[PDB]
Amino acid sequence: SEESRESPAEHGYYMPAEWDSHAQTWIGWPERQDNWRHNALPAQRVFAGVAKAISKFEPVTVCASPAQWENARKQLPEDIRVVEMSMNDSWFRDSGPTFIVRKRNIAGIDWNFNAWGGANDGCYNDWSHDLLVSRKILALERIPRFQHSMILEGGSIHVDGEGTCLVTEECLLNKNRNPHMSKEQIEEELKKYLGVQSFIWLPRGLYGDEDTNGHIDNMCCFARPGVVLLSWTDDETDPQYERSVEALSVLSNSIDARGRKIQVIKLYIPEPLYMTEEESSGITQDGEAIPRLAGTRLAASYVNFYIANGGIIAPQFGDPIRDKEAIRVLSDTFPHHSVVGIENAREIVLAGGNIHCITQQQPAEPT
Ligand SMILES: [Cl-]
Ligand SMILES: [Cl-]
Ligand SMILES: [Cl-]
Ligand SMILES: [Mg+2]
Ligand code: NA
Ligand code: NA
Ligand code: NA
Repeated sequence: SEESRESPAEHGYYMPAEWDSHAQTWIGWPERQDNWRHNALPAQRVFAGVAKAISKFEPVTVCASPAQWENARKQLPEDIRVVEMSMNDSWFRDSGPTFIVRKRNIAGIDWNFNAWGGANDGCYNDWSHDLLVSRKILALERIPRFQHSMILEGGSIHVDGEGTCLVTEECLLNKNRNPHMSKEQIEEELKKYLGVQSFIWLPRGLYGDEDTNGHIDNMCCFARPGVVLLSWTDDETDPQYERSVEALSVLSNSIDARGRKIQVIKLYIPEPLYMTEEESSGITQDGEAIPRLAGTRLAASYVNFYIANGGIIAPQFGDPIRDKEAIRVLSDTFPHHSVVGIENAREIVLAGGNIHCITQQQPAEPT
């Protein structure tokens, strides 16, 4: 697939910050038995709970496969729209479109996609349906579409809506993504497509986040211009510690696109979590996806929350201090939003991501 003849930036578009006004949220529906234990049922109920929480703030559409449409329609309240859509898995932060707006005044970017690392390093062996998800979503809404040839997922990029793009090297410079492109070329395309002017490159993402090779959205995100929330631990024996300290070092020497120094709020990860034998035993091995093994360190961070209209939808991992700390810190950081916790978010992390990874915001169209 080739590139649109003109970029978003050439038409005045840019990607707004996640905390700007939404028209709705898009979410996919999990099903594949070699990624979601017990026929996906525990995860489906958590997805449904996330969708329902977001629906209290703004409209939601859930997309479910032909096989699943009736199941999703039963499991979701009636004010959530459910539409039929083929997909190889349910991570719409990554396979869905990255919306852009201008002051038609909304468009969507359809990045190329390879299941987070392709034939030799990706999470499953067929992403043919996933390749059409963005086209189908934008067609459903009648929103124009820019197409890129470069591989990218929405979970790998974060913006402040003021010209800054926060990314990780571990992901976007990985040879499993766009090995034909340099760092500078990748920057130029993101300027052209996101409407950004400058970058903050963290070297690495969250420890344990092998699915995505260190997506930024599981490591660090903006809370508002000039302020980030960073996954943190004080425990020097956790391999997360050296990643967090290194990110802190970079951020505390970083300037945003408008010349601000970055202030960092630490958001402590839960006490380390590991997949149980009982969890792993509910997952099939059909030779189509990466294995899910007992003992794996879960890539769990409260940074993988989602911002909706007046709501923050945050994971809860069962940790008897870090869950409530995360709710408090987020409540203080977003004092005009209601902070909602989602219990059993572990069910999503077992499969490689969390709340932010299963959502994709559709901005309100400026008038
Ligand atoms: Cl209800
Ligand atoms: Cl400011
Ligand atoms: Cl694993
Ligand atoms: Mg795409
Ligand atoms: Na892991
Ligand atoms: Na990967
Ligand atoms: Na063990």
